[PDB]
Amino acid sequence: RQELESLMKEQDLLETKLRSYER
Amino acid sequence: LQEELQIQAAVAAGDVHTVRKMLEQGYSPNGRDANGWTLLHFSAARGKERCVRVFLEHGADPTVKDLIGGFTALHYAAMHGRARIARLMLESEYRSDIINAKSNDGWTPLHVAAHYGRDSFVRLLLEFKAEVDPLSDKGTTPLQLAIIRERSSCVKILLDHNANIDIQNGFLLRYAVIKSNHSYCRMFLQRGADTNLGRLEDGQTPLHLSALRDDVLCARMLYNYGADTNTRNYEGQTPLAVSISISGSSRPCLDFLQEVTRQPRNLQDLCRIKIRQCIGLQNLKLLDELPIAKVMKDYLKHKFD
Amino acid sequence: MDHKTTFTDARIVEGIDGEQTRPQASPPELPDVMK
Amino acid sequence: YHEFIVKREHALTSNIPSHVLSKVCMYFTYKVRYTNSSTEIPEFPIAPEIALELLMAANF
Repeated sequence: RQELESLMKEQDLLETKLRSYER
Repeated sequence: LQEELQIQAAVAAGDVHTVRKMLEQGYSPNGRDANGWTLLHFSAARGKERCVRVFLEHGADPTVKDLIGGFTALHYAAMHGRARIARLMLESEYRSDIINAKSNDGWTPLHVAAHYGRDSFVRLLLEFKAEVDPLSDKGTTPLQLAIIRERSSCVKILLDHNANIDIQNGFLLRYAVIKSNHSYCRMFLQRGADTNLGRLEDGQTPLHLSALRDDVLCARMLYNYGADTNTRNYEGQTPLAVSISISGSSRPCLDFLQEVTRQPRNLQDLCRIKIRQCIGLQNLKLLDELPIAKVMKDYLKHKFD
Repeated sequence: MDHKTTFTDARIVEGIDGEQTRPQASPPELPDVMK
Repeated sequence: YHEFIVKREHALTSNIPSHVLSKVCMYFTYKVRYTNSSTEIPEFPIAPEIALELLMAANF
């Protein structure tokens, strides 16, 4: 369901941004 | 230029004796690098607990949000499961300003801890009375982050602290059905998740999706806990109508749905439903305080199912 | 198209207040848990 | 086919105070009528105050 896809997009973004300091 | 480079290295090395020396001589603990990171951000991310404590003692502000997310030092502690560093910051005079602080996109420390499955850090935040269901900028609560990374233990902890199991009108049951996680489905049912909520986009219920995926075990658990067989989605289909958009019979899921969508269920279960609705599906320990027999209450709690 | 004693479908032919009200058509104080 | 009696085929769905037996009967009718039928099954209303007793009665 596209319901999950956006939620997973959001958790993608959480991980990207927390880890950005070494990127 | 020397002093900021030297205090940094003392922290990264864990040389806390130096850090206390420079603070006594007037070096302020409150500058920022180009990412907005303070020494409390650096100290928390690298796990340097002793450095963290002394920085606080000399006025280091833990509320500062970095320039790359609006994350606080407590967010980066939440990420790496650094409970002890976090417990220091939560014992400081800034507890109520940091405990629920939101990043730019609305993630609190509890959001971060639940997402990474940091049990201790989740108990920590609830120990200091963090809000259990803060909303992200997309409407997401921490439990939902826990749910979708399948951090079962943090799921169990948040539900135990009264996280809304029915968030976004039954999304936890939706998740269990979409993934066919029957353990999750059974656990959310035994904990009282309401089975008769439709998603606000397409009005689908858990029973509806337990038919889109011909999962008879999900369909059965939902019905057995009282999912309504004639509720209709936004396109008018009942749950059985959904299984008929695939039709072709010959499968236990529509065979079960047929047998329950025509014969109205027992009066013993119809009274179970109304009593549990009257008493409230999230207040079902009030049933132990009722004037009935064990067998009767056993039936009420769906214990022997 | 469809005393101290008391139904059926439908004539007062009755071998024992159309002239919506359906086959489905003291209790003590409910305990405090169901209030 | 207080007191009451009905088609034994209605009571095939199975002389407890009056209020209980009153509706235990209304159920038998509603069951058969909507059993194996071709329309949406309306709600069988159960008032909360009689509900705990109607459950104990329903050995169904």
